Amino acid sequence: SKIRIGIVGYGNLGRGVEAAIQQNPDMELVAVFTRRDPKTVAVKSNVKVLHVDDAQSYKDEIDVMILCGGSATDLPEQGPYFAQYFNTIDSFATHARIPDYFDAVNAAAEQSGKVAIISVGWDPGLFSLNRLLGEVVLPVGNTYTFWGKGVSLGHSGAIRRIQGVKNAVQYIIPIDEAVNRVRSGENPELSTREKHAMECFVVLEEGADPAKVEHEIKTMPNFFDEYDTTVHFISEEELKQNHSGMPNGGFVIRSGKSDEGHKQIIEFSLNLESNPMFTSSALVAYARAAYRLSQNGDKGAKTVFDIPFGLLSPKSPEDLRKELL
Amino acid sequence: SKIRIGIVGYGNLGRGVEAAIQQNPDMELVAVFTRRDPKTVAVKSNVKVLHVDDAQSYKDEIDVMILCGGSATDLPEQGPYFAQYFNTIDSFATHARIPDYFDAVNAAAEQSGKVAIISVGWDPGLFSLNRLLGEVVLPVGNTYTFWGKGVSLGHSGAIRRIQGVKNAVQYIIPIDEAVNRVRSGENPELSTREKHAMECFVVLEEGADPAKVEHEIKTEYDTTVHFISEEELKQNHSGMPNGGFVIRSGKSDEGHKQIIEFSLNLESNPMFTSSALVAYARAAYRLSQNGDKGAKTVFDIPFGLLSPKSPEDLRKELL
Ligand SMILES: NC(=O)c1ccc[n+]([C@@H]2O[C@H](COP(=O)([O-])OP(=O)(O)OC[C@H]3O[C@@H](n4cnc5c(N)ncnc54)[C@H](OP(=O)(O)O)[C@@H]3O)[C@@H](O)[C@H]2O)c1
Ligand SMILES: NC(=O)c1ccc[n+]([C@@H]2O[C@H](COP(=O)([O-])OP(=O)(O)OC[C@H]3O[C@@H](n4cnc5c(N)ncnc54)[C@H](OP(=O)(O)O)[C@@H]3O)[C@@H](O)[C@H]2O)c1
Repeated sequence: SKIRIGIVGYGNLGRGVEAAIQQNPDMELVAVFTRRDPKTVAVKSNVKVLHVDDAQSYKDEIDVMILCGGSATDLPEQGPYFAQYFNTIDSFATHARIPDYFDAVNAAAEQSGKVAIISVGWDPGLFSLNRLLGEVVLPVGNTYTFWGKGVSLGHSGAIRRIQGVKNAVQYIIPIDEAVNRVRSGENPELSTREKHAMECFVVLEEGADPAKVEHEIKTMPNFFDEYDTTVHFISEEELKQNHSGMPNGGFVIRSGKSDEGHKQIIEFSLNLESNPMFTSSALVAYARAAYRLSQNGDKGAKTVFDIPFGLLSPKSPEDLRKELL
Repeated sequence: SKIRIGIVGYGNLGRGVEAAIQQNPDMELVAVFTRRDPKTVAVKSNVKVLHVDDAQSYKDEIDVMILCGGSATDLPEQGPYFAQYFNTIDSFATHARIPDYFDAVNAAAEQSGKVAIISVGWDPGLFSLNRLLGEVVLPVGNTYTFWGKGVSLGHSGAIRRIQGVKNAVQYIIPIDEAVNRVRSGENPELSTREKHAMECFVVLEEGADPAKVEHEIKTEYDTTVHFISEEELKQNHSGMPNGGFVIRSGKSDEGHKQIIEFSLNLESNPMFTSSALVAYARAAYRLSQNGDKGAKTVFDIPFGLLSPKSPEDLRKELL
């Protein structure tokens, strides 16, 4: 039969998973599980909308639960909770807390005999796999990760907090010259300041002083003061017209040398019109591998490092060798 | 204790494994096995050089045997042979022939209980993994593979068989415009002539006829033949540089364009491939420790088994 999927949480990732399901005909969406009153939440797919408290009664109805909650607060609770009852996938993205989150999920999943793949997505996720592949294939070398262009919600909210700002969108952008230095094999040391520029689109409150606001943004400790920062004062119409998308991506580059001195460059990049749609497409693919692992009697927390790529595909191992190898 | 590696075949890849072992201090190179008289093959590492007939006797001395032979010429026999006695890695590159190769290796390795990872390298290998990932994450879209600019080792050796060719080096070269159309998200339709050019640098035998040699070379790609001196071929055409691109251009179910690109730029094609074989050798050793057997492809190898670092350390440092 089809692999049965549940969504927990109906935000951008949640919508992204519904859409990915449409691209993965071996998968069926069963229900969306929300913390909000379900009588009140509409979902584009028109499947059953249920409160998170009904989820346990769906244990025999759902093969993999895709957890589409936020990393700061939603996932720390929801990851361990849902891994008690289902195989799970999530996008947990706070790198520093990965080890603690893994341990928490793992406990749950080992107790339940379920597979929980944590931290799926471009970063962590696909960029991670490329960092790892780079260092093993080219052990003598340096890796550089660049992020964006994409919105930084934390920088956008810091701008919004400035008196005289009505609304704002801030973007992190890789610096092309630095990308190019890395591709050349020079192997400089590059900080985050050397790798990215910042660009801010800002709507003033009526009568606000643009010099003062731009001063407060460019001098803000931690957030902007040490980074090449451009500030554009624009209208709400412009922000709505041109800054409503959630584009994202960046680069992963390993520059290394053979033992004889040969420069070898590995470059992996992403250019995404939609961050959530891309992340969620990845989540569904991993869901297929968590289903497979579960059917083989596996259990416990996993990451992208533990998942053979063949299990991501609906194609037979034989057909993969024939078509893609 | 160290992972004990054996090399089978002292050619470009074999020198390349030697070099890659220097970079992987968890591994020790035990011996080079050759079909040539071992007294006549000098190896850079100065490890023991032995004839392939003595390999079976080293069954308990070697954890992974890295098979550095030619895909058409030596691997079809060597791969199944060695997989009777050792965990093996090889670089078998002939895509059309991988199913048969895989079944022949697979039947030896299943019977012996060894792990054999076949077809490890940039393509097949890393490019393959990117083609799979692109289709799995972006099911609606197109995948485009480009090779070069780099020396085509196979084509170069094919031109050297033509009468009146003293020597030659052929290049495969991706057409920049095609790569750029693909990157734009145009999803271009491209013929093979629109993706790659072929460029041959040929040194004629004293006496030969250019027009006859060119005809023989050219008679589906735009292929430019340059007749040059031995000196120019040495100065400017010495390297085995290679590389290429795997791009997946797709769309979300709502129409958003999503592009994934993987690329390589390699000063040494053999050195690179061999660095990959050694990483896989580590994974084969790990699968062997875990009770695994049979033939595997890159598709079957989780990336964490490639690293000498613990799973916990990987999660802390790289994820
Ligand atoms: N690994 C990666 O590369 C990667 C990439 C992108 C994102 N991510 C992660 O994905 C996480 C979620 O991203 P997202 O953009 O989906 O966040 P989001 O849109 O804010 O959704 C998060 C949660 O917010 C709740 N929510 C949605 N709409 C709401 C509303 N109108 N009122 C109140 N609550 C609402 C939902 O839970 P309920 O339905 O239960 O209310 C949803 O599960 C991020 O925190 C990020 O860490 C990871
Ligand atoms: N998967 C990929 O991405 C990828 C990339 C690159 C290459 N490859 C594969 O790698 C294969 C091996 O390539 P290579 O460049 O190492 O080939 P090579 O240099 O031609 O060596 C092949 C064999 O030739 C024998 N040999 C070496 N020097 C010799 C000499 N002077 N006289 C007689 N015999 C000699 C050696 O075995 P003995 O020591 O037993 O004589 C060696 O194993 C190619 O066929 C290609 O398909 C794969």
